[PDB]
Amino acid sequence: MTQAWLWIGVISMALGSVFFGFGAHNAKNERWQILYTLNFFICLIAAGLYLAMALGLGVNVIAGRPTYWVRFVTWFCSTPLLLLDLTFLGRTSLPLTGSLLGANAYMLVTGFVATVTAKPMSYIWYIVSCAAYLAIVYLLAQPYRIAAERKHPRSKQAFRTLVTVHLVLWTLYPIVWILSPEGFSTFTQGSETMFYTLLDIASKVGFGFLSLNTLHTLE
Amino acid sequence: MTQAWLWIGVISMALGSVFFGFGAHNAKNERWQILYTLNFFICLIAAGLYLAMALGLGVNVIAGRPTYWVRFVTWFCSTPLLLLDLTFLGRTSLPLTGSLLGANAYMLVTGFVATVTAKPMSYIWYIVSCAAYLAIVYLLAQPYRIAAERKHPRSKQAFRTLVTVHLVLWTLYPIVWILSPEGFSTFTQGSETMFYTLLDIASKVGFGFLSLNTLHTLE
Amino acid sequence: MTQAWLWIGVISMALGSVFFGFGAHNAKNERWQILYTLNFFICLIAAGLYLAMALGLGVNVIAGRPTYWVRFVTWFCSTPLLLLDLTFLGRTSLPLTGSLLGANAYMLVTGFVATVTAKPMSYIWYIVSCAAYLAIVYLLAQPYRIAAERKHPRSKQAFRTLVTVHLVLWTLYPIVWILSPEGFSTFTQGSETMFYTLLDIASKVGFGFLSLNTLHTLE
Ligand SMILES: *C/C=C(C)/C=C/C=C(C)/C=C/C1=C(C)CCCC1(C)C
Ligand SMILES: *C/C=C(C)/C=C/C=C(C)/C=C/C1=C(C)CCCC1(C)C
Ligand SMILES: *C/C=C(C)/C=C/C=C(C)/C=C/C1=C(C)CCCC1(C)C
Ligand SMILES: CCCCCCCC/C=C/CCCCCCCC(=O)O
Ligand SMILES: CCCCCCCC/C=C/CCCCCCCC(=O)O
Ligand SMILES: CCCCCCCC/C=C/CCCCCCCC(=O)O
Ligand SMILES: CCCCCCCC/C=C\CCCCCCCC(=O)O
Ligand SMILES: CCCCCCCC/C=C\CCCCCCCC(=O)O
Ligand SMILES: CCCCCCCC/C=C\CCCCCCCC(=O)O
Ligand SMILES: CCCCCCCC/C=C\CCCCCCCC(=O)O
Ligand SMILES: CCCCCCCC/C=C\CCCCCCCC(=O)O
Ligand SMILES: CCCCCCCC/C=C\CCCCCCCC(=O)O
Ligand SMILES: CCCCCCCC/C=C\CCCCCCCC(=O)O
Ligand SMILES: CCCCCCCC/C=C\CCCCCCCC(=O)O
Ligand SMILES: CCCCCCCC/C=C\CCCCCCCC(=O)O
Ligand SMILES: [Cl-]
Ligand SMILES: [Cl-]
Ligand SMILES: [Cl-]
Ligand SMILES: [Cl-]
Ligand SMILES: [Cl-]
Ligand SMILES: [Cl-]
Repeated sequence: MTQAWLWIGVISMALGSVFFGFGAHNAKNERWQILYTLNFFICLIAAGLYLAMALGLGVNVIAGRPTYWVRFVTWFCSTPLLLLDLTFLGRTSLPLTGSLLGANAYMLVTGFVATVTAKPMSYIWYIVSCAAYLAIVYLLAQPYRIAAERKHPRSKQAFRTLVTVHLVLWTLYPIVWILSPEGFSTFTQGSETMFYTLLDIASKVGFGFLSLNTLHTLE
Repeated sequence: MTQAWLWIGVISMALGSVFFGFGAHNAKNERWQILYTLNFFICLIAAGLYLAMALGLGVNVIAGRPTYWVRFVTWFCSTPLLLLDLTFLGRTSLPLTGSLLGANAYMLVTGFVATVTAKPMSYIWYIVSCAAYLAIVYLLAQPYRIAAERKHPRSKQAFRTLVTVHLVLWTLYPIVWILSPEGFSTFTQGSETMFYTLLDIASKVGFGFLSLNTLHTLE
Repeated sequence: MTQAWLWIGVISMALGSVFFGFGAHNAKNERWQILYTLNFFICLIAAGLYLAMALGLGVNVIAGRPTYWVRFVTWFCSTPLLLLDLTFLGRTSLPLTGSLLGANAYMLVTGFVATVTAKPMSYIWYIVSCAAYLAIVYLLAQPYRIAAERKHPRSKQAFRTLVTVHLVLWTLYPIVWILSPEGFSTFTQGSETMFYTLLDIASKVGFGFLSLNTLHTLE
C-alpha cells in the first residue's frame, strides 16, 4: 500500500514538474515566468522527496514505527516557495514575507523534533509547532489578505479563495500527524503515507494550478 | 545544577519572546515593528534551543564530556538575526551586511568542528573560528561603526555603546569555550552551561532591550 | 598520495584566500571590493573543506570505498558564490539568478544522494543530478550570456571566455564522478581525490583570477 502511494507521488510530482517547466519556458511575460518557475521547483523538490522515500531512503524507525524524516528536509525548501507564491501574487511587503518564512521555518523544525522524540515529550513540540502554524494562519488570513485586497480591489475573492484553499490544506497536516503513529496512533502507517501524499499533491500540483488561475484573474 | 540553568534559559527566553512579540503587534511604525520582530525570533529560536537541551536533546558525548552540539544549530539562525539588529539600526549597506553574515556563519561552523573533534586537533579549528570572529570585531568596530556614525552624527555614542556591549558579550563566548571541558577543562561542565546561559540571556534579551533603547535615541 | 593532494588543497586554497582578502581590503571601488570579497569566501570555504578532509573528517565509507561526503556540504555554500561571480559581472536579473542558484542546489543535493546510496540505485540520482546540471549549462550558455552581451556589447568575448572556462571545469566533475569508485570504479580512490583537488583549485583560485581579469575588461 505505502510503496504504491510513494510511487503515485513520484509520477504525479514529476509530471507536475514537466507542465510547470513547459509553462516557464513559454511564458509570455516575466510575471508568468516567475510563477511558473516557482511551482516548477516546488514540484521538483517534491518529486525528489518521493523518489527518495520510494527507494527506502530518509527513514529511521522512531518508537518502533517507520518515520520518514526526509519529509521535513524537503518541506523546509518547498513550503517557503509555496509561501512565495502567495507573496508574489499579492505583492506583499518584504517584512511580512520574512515573518511568514520565519514562522514556517520554525513550525517545520519543531515539528521535526516532535516526530523523532519519545512519545510523552513529543506532544510539547507538537503544541509548539502548532502554535507557530497558528501565527501563519493569522498572518495569511489578516495582514496578508487585507494588504492584497487593498492592492487588487477588483479581485478580492481571488485572494480569498487562494488563502482559504491554502489554509484548509495546510491545516490538514497537523490533523493527520496527531492521529497517525507518531501521535495517538489511531490508524496505520500506510494510511498516514497516503494522507500526506494526497495532501502533498493537492498543496503543490493542485495549488500550483490555482495560483496560475489567480494570476490570470489579476490580469 | 545544569538542568536548573537550562530551565532558567527556557523561561527567560520564552518570557523574552512574549514581550518582543507584544511590542511587534503594537508597534506604532514599521521601523519599530521590524526591530521588535527581529528580537522576537531571536528569543523564539533561543527558547527552542533551551527547551531541547532541558529535555536531553541535541547532545552526544565527545571525548567523554557532555557536548550540547545543538547550540551551534540554533546559534546559526539566531546570531545572524542579532547582526541584522545592528545593520538595520545603522542602515548598513548590503555588501557589508553580507560580509558580516558570512564571517559569522564561518565562525560558527568551524567552532562546531572544534567542539566535536579530538582533543589535539580541536585547537586548530578554535584558532580558525577565533580568526573569523576577529574579522567580525574589525567589521563592527571600524567600517560598520563609522558608517553608522556618519549617517547619525547626533547619536554617535548610541552606536558606540551598542557595538561595545555587543562585542564585549560575544568576546566572552570563546573565553568560556577555551576554559571549559572542550578546551583546557579548567572548570566543570555545569559551570559551562551556566556561563553560556547567562551569556545567551544577556546577548539576546538584554541586547534586545538595548536595541530598542538605541532606536528611540535615533528617533 | 591522497593525503598529499588534500594538503595541496589546504595551502593552495589558503594562499588563494590571502590574495583575495588583500585585494578586498585595497579595492579602489565597491565593484572591485564585492568581487574580491566573493572570491575570498569561495577560497575560505574551500580551505576549510580541505583542512577537514586532510584531518580525516567528514568521511564515512559507503559501499566499501572512502567517501568524503563533506565535499557536498562545502560545495553547497561555495558553488552558489561562484555563480554570484557570474551574475554580478553580468548584472544578471534576480529571477535568473534565483533559477541558477536553485538548479545548483538541486544538482548538489541529488548528487549527494547518488554518492551515499547503494550501487545500482546510485545511477538514478546521478542521472537526476546531471539533468539539473544540464539546466545550468543552458541557463549560463543561452539566457545569461545573451543578457550579459546585450549590456556589455563591446566585451562579448569576455563573457564568452568566462562561461566557457566555467562550464568546461564544471563539466569535468560528473566525468570524474562516473568513472571513480562511486561510479564504474575505473580508477583508484587516490586519483579521484587528485582530480577533484585539481578541479577545485582551477574552478576557485584559477576562476577567481579570471573573474578579476573579466572585470578589468569591463572597466
Ligand atoms: C507541500 C508541503 C506542505 C504544504 C507541508 C505542510 C506541513 C505543515 C502545515 C506542517 C504541519 C505540522 C504542524 C502544524 C505541527 C506538527 C506536525 C506538522 C509538522 C505536520
Ligand atoms: C545568542 C548567541 C550568541 C551571541 C553566540 C555567540 C557565539 C560566539 C561569539 C562564538 C564563539 C566561538 C569562537 C570565537 C571560537 C570557537 C568557540 C566559539 C564557537 C564559542
Ligand atoms: C568549487 C566546486 C565546484 C565547481 C563543484 C562542482 C560540482 C559539480 C559541477 C557537480 C557535479 C555532479 C554532477 C553533475 C552529477 C552527480 C555528480 C556530481 C555531484 C559530481
Ligand atoms: C498527476 C497530475 C498530472 C499533472 C500534469 C497533467 C496536466 C496537464 C494539463 C494541460 C494544461 C493545458 C492548459 C494549461 C494552460 C495554462 C492555464 C492558465 O494559464 O491558467
Ligand atoms: C528573564 C527576563 C524576562 C523579560 C520579560 C519581563 C520584562 C518586561 C518588562 C516590561 C517593559 C515595559 C516597558 C517597555 C516599553 C518599550 C521600551 C522602549 O520603547 O524602549
Ligand atoms: C596555489 C596558488 C597560490 C595563489 C597565491 C599566489 C599568487 C599571488 C600573485 C600576485 C598577484 C599580483 C597582481 C594582482 C593584481 C590584480 C590583477 C587584476 O586586477 O586583474
Ligand atoms: C533545493 C533543495 C533540493 C532538494 C532536493 C530533494 C531531493 C533529495 C531529497 C532528500 C535526500 C535525502 C537523502 C537521504 C540519504 C540516505 C540516508 C538514509 O537512507 O536514511
Ligand atoms: C510561537 C511561534 C511564533 C512564530 C513566529 C511568528 C509570529 C509573528 C511575529 C510578528 C508578526 C509581525 C508581522 C510583520 C509585519 C507585517 C505587516 C507589514 O508588512 O507592515
Ligand atoms: C489540531 C489542528 C491544529 C491546527 C490549528 C489551525 C486551525 C485554525 C483554524 C481557523 C482559525 C480562525 C482563523 C480566522 C479566519 C479569519 C477571520 C476573518 O477574516 O473573518
Ligand atoms: C528558523 C530555525 C528555527 C529553529 C528552532 C529551534 C528549536 C529546535 C532546536 C533544535 C532541534 C534539535 C533536535 C534534536 C533531535 C534529537 C537528536 C538528539 O537527541 O541528539
Ligand atoms: C579567516 C576568516 C575570515 C572571515 C571572513 C571575513 C573577512 C572579511 C572579508 C572582506 C571584508 C570586506 C567588507 C565589505 C565591505 C564593507 C565596506 C562597504 O560597505 O563598502
Ligand atoms: C581568546 C579570545 C579570542 C577572541 C578575540 C577577540 C577580542 C578582540 C579584542 C579587541 C581588539 C581591539 C579592537 C579595536 C577596537 C577599535 C579601535 C578603535 O576604534 O579605537
Ligand atoms: C558559510 C559556510 C562555512 C563553511 C566552512 C567550511 C569548513 C568546515 C567544513 C566542514 C565541517 C564538517 C565537520 C565534520 C564533523 C566530523 C564528522 C566526521 O568526522 O565524519
Ligand atoms: C530536472 C532539474 C531541473 C533543475 C531546475 C532548473 C530548470 C530551470 C527552470 C526554469 C528556467 C527559468 C529561467 C528564469 C528566467 C530567466 C530569464 C529572465 O531573467 O527573464
Ligand atoms: C556525463 C557528463 C554529464 C554532463 C553533461 C554536460 C555537458 C554538456 C555539453 C554541452 C552541451 C551544448 C551546450 C550548448 C552551447 C551553447 C550553444 C551556442 O551558443 O552556440
Ligand atoms: Cl517537499
Ligand atoms: Cl485587481
Ligand atoms: Cl540560539
Ligand atoms: Cl541621528
Ligand atoms: Cl568548497
Ligand atoms: Cl562593455
